[PDB]
Amino acid sequence: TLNPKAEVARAQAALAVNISAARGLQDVLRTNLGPKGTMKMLVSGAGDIKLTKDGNVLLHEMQIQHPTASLIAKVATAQDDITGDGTTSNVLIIGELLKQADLYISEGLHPRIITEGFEAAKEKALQFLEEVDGCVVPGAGAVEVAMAEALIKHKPSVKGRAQLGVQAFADALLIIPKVLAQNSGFDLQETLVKIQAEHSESGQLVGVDLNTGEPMVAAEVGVWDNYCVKKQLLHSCTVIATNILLVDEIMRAGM
Amino acid sequence: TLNPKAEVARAQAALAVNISAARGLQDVLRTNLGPKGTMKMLVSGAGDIKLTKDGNVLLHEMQIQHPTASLIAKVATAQDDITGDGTTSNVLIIGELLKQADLYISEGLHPRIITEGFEAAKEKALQFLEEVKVSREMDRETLIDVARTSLRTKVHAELKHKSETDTGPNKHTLTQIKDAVRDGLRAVKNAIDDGCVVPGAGAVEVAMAEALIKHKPSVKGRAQLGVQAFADALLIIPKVLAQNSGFDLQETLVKIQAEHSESGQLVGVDLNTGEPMVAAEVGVWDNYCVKKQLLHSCTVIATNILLVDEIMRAGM
Amino acid sequence: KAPGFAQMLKEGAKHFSGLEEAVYRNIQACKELAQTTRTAYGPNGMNKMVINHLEKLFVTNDAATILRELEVQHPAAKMIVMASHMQEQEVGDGTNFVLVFAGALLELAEELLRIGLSVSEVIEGYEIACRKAHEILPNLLVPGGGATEIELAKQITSYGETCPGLEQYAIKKFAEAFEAIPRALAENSGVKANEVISKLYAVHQEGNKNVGLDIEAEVPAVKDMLEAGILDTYLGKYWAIKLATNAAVTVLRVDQIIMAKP
Amino acid sequence: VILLKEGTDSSQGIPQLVSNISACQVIAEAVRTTLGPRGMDKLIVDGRGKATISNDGATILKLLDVVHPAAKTLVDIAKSQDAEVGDGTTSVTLLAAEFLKQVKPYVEEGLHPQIIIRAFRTATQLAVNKIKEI
Amino acid sequence: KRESGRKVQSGNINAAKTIADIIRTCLGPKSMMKMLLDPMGGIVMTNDGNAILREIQVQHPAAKSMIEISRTQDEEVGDGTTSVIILAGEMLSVAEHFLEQQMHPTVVISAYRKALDDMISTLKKISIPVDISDDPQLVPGGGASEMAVAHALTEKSKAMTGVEQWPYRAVAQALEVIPRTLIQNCGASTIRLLTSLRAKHTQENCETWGVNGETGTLVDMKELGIWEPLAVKLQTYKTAVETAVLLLRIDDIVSGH
Amino acid sequence: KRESGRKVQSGNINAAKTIADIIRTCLGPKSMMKMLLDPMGGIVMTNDGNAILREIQVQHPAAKSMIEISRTQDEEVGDGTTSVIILAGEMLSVAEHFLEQQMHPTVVISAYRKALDDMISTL
Amino acid sequence: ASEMAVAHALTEKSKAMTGVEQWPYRAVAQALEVIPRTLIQNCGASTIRLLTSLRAKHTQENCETWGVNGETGTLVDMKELGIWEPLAVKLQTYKTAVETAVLLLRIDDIVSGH
Ligand SMILES: Nc1ncnc2c1ncn2[C@@H]1O[C@H](COP(=O)(O)OP(=O)(O)O)[C@@H](O)[C@H]1O
Ligand SMILES: Nc1ncnc2c1ncn2[C@@H]1O[C@H](COP(=O)(O)OP(=O)(O)O)[C@@H](O)[C@H]1O
Ligand SMILES: Nc1ncnc2c1ncn2[C@@H]1O[C@H](COP(=O)(O)OP(=O)(O)O)[C@@H](O)[C@H]1O
Ligand SMILES: Nc1ncnc2c1ncn2[C@@H]1O[C@H](COP(=O)(O)OP(=O)(O)O)[C@@H](O)[C@H]1O
Ligand SMILES: Nc1ncnc2c1ncn2[C@@H]1O[C@H](COP(=O)(O)OP(=O)(O)O)[C@@H](O)[C@H]1O
Repeated sequence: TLNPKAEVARAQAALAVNISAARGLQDVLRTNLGPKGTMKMLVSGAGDIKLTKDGNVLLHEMQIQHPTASLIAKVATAQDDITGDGTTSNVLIIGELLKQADLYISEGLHPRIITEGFEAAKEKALQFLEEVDGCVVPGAGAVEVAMAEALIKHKPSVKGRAQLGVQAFADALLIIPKVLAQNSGFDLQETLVKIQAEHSESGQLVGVDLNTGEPMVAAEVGVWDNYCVKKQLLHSCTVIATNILLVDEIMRAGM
Repeated sequence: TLNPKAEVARAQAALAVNISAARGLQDVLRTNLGPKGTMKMLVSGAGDIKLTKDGNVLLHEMQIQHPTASLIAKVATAQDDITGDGTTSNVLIIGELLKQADLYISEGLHPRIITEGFEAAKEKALQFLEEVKVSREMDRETLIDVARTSLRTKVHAELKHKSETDTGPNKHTLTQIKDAVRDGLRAVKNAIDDGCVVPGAGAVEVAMAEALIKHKPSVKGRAQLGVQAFADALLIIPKVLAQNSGFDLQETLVKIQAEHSESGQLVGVDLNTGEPMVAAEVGVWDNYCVKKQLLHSCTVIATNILLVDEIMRAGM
Repeated sequence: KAPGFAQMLKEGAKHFSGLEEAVYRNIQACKELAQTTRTAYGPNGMNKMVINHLEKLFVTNDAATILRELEVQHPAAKMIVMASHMQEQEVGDGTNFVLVFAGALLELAEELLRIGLSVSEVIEGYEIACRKAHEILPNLLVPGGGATEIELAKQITSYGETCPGLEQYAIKKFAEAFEAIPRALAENSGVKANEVISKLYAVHQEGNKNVGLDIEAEVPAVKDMLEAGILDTYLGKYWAIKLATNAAVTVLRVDQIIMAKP
Repeated sequence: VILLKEGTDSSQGIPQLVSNISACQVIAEAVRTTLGPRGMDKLIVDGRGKATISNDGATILKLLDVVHPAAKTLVDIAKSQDAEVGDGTTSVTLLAAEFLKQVKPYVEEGLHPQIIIRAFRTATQLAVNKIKEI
Repeated sequence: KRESGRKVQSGNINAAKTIADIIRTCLGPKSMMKMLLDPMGGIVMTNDGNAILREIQVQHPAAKSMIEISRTQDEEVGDGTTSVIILAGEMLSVAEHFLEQQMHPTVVISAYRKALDDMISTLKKISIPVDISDDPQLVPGGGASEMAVAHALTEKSKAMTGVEQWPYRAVAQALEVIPRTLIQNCGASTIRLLTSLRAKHTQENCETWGVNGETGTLVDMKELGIWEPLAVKLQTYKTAVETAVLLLRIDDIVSGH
Repeated sequence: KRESGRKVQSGNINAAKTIADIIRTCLGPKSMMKMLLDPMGGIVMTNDGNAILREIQVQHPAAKSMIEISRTQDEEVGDGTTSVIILAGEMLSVAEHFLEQQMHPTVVISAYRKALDDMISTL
Repeated sequence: ASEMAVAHALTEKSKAMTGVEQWPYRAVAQALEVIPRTLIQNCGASTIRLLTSLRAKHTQENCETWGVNGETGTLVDMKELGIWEPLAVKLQTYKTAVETAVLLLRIDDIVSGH
């Protein structure tokens, strides 16, 4: 049942292809997150060399083989023009969101149910920023570690199965404090468990110390991010991770 | 780095070989869990047919091609010798324990850290089992609920020269009923000897999993990753009961998990309805030694298989 | 047929997997660059039968002429070659110092990465040792013949032994990188290099500074570079140790070579 | 994909020296039989088919123009001996290849090339001193 | 060269069914996306049924007729292009009668045309007027119109004496695809809700008890304003039946200039 | 048939090193397990260093010497046998000074025998 | 602890070892570190971080203590934890490792014949 010069993946393999591309693009850019992160080279072919950790230059100027990954590359061009930062971490959350979604989709869960959990967690995630553009927010993954604990302590209001999408959004935000521990040369699990276990009977921030690997209050050291960056990050990752999950089939338009 | 006429798997891929075998053996036996589960055939080759759901028979009498999976079959033999029940649920938890551990091992976590979490989750899960068990007196009304719960999992919900209901017409049918009676008698034996019984339909697994998640680290910080893996492993039992009954795997588990109140509340999977169901009210009761030996058997084998670093040929 | 190549999604470039040690491969391209010029180091340097692009035969031992005629296409090697071109600015010597020293820093870095030490921690040690070398070099015109390379290595090795933490591993290897230069002079003169290092360290242990390798085929002993009149320039060693470390650190900071298109 | 050579053929160490020693003996064999007055002749043919018969070592090397790198060293050295003197090109060509042949097994046994150079520079000056004295 | 016999009708079914299987999930508010790989690597994740088939180059003539009819539907009517192709493909996907039972196409066409006249008669009964001051006739969407019409044919087929009763009932079950895809995109159980959905139309009123495209559960169309026009459904069923009747009448695909 | 030259010492090192890499993780109270595929498809999940090497087939004679020396240890001392093979494999694993530096084994052996007298005194 | 304690003695004693034998003499000291390298690898703790700090303790503090805990993975004094092993087992374990390595190093030709 097919015509000549035509191909289409009717089953869920279209997601396995798009999910595999995001995981591959995740592993590439995660090494250049932060100051301790490594640099990427940009060979123009004619002999020119350009080193840069900026994710937008590694997505706008560089060429990508996978067609699906080129979509996420255009997103970084949009993320750069509005805020000017957060293009690398935007790609990590998309890969980890799609990674956690594949874990539940293999269990027979529909993709549309997962996207409804992201829209609920995203609206709760934005409200957490207002509690913690003259406004700034902490860094070192302190917001991600805090929003992850906040989303876990929040039940749905539309259906119960959206609880799984909220869990995927919670574990997806933790990739930033996870990657910062990898680039600094520290264990991924020890660093996250320390900052996540640190709790007190007061509003307390906590982040990753890139030099020591121990917890760190970002306010007591001078590590601050922007409000629009984290705001656009949640709105950007949720939109693209959603749309990539809604792709049911991949058809070649005469390729 | 090896001698001729031999082979060695040096890197961590040797562990993935054992995880893949348990995952495969999980998918084989999950279809015969509970009354609504399917049956498996045992073709002896000579021409004898045999149908049965007893996991001990599907592992002891059925020879397994994979070398690693034959080890778990020997444990099902040992599991059947003590309690006589839970061999199928033992393999499903082992398959999910090693499955959840691979998610963290791929992130660079050592196996020995995960196994220490299982030992902590076991003690917490073992203490919670003492609270859920019902030490009521064993009467004919109670043992009927135990015998029905044990016999439904081996018959067609209806039970030479006479019909099967004359307690059979065929040879294999008599062997199937002989196994169900021995499993039913041992189930009533355990409930009488061990006067305590526990609810069924995955109500204990759902309650213990909620207790482990509500348990901060006490032996090591990273040990909680194994506790989380142990929690998710226990939920495979209600998940499989929803699959075999033909209902959604996720809707069933989420409903029974949402049941919360300011009182003792243990709900299970209704195979005919799919909604939550208090297993103690409707008359579904499991033994205390069955769930007790599962935690002791699942943790030991899932631990030892994780500690396997290399697979060497001893002159093979 | 799956499983195909892992971590290959950018123009099908040769992306070495985690087992293939992508960092180890860019280092091998720099080690091969040193062997092409390690033999030309010193008064007994071996000549190179260079064939010009005009099919002209030239026999020379100059490093700048070897690299100018050797079309170096690997980018990881171009960085060290760019340091040699930057070496020509502010000084007109010490070119092979950049090739031999940087090749030893990267070659010795593999011994650290193989243990499991992070590349970001290796860079911090070389940057600390380079800053420490610039403080010791005034205390040493400076002696030549590998004399400063052993004393500067001896002074830096002691700093790493008393410095606790992980930076001592890369600081100690920074000292062993200096030993490659006497090893180059000894190998090009037909002498067991390990015997030269053993003697050069003994006389320096007794405080006999300004002692270098006695260039001789039938005498593997050592002599004083001051009495013989062999002397090197301070700025030649200063800018060489600086540019060589930046070239090595710049290569270590890179972990993946990716193609592009305008 | 990304390689260092990419057409740049290069070999180093003992195999390169041994390769040049054998290539130099080829130039010796081309002028080995022409040594002396009664030496055997050599027939050389150009591109046009014109023949050339001569037992002079200098005239033979001019017509060969061997493309091997190591062989060009002897030819340019022998050509200079012809321009300066016009005689002795065969003796210079044979002795050079013979100095290389005798030290060939020592080069294979791990003897450094630089130690060999100190012997030729030393033995040569002793020989030049013995000629003038005798 | 030339293809004739049952090979033609069996091929036109696979073609029209293949074109319909592509855009099954692009129906409703939960329209799943489709990734079209351009030859130059360009990708568009659009979810519009018109633009998808517009760019997909096909070779089968039957598939082109199924596409060109939807294009003509798009101009006369700005909606219902995706439903024409799904229904026309589902009406043709019932090949049990064409090959296994060897029913002539003229017998089925008599049944499809008879169902079309009855399908139209059933819509106008469940219609509802409009106060446009605030054809003025709407119908209950969300699968309610499909399941309502299917109940009428299943009851009307009981008095259908003849062999045409079997394909007459199959057209009714083919209309269930519209709530089937809407339930599939929501992620709910298709059989469980579609089973309970058909029971509601039997006992309760047929003008309501459709499907919720946003929630996934059943809901009445009086409480949710998903009321669609009447002319869109009439031209949708009329075009799907006339398109299915067209391709079934094709029994010989031949060349010639 | 036979082996000669530098291939022997580097070959004996890889054989002794390979036998030690098997039981590197069999040390301590948190020792790791090993999977031994029997010829009949069976498995033994032992974690004893003596039992593992006893059941493994070895082709190199250097491995037979390492194993036979471990058995002599068990007769005298039923403990610390796993430490012998690991140290013997690590002491031999330093092939930089052995071949790449072109040192003679007598130079290495004189240093290993000098350290042994110092290791004994320090203990 | 006994491995790291002995290794510090050789590394400090090799400073006065004039000759080429100092290099393999120090390599034997680094080989003793493999024993705690495996005890730390099994527990799962970081090998480089603890083994680095472990060697620093032997330099400053007394070498008779400050070993490694195989169960917990952290450092601990052997005076506080009864992991004390006999002397005859370690001396014979050290001689048999060196005597075995000296043996295989003395092999240069695997010959066949009877
Ligand atoms: N000195 C630092 N310490 C800890 N975290 C940092 C530091 N610098 C940057 N980060 C983290 O790295 C992330 C990425 O930062 P940046 O490189 O500016 O954006 P991008 O990676 O998108 O280019 C930020 O979310 C920030 O929290
Ligand atoms: N009537 C029932 N309703 C719900 N769950 C049941 C019922 N009967 C058995 N189960 C569940 O099936 C699981 C397996 O039971 P059983 O067949 O006795 O053991 P095994 O599968 O190991 O032979 C038990 O954990 C129990 O919770
Ligand atoms: N006569 C000599 N004796 C000993 N060492 C020398 C002698 N001449 C040069 N060297 C050493 O060789 C090294 C390289 O010298 P030079 O050739 O001038 O620089 P480059 O190799 O960069 O061109 C110097 O560091 C110097 O110590
Ligand atoms: N809000 C809604 N809730 C449920 N179903 C809807 C809703 N809106 C549209 N639909 C369904 O989607 C189908 C397609 O509608 P429409 O997009 O107008 O036509 P087309 O898809 O042909 O352009 C209709 O049959 C209708 O039943
Ligand atoms: N509780 C412990 N803590 C730390 N190290 C231990 C402990 N128990 C044993 N070891 C170490 O394990 C090594 C091997 O011990 P043992 O098993 O008795 O000998 P073998 O491995 O030869 O059978 C010993 O050298 C000892 O240092």
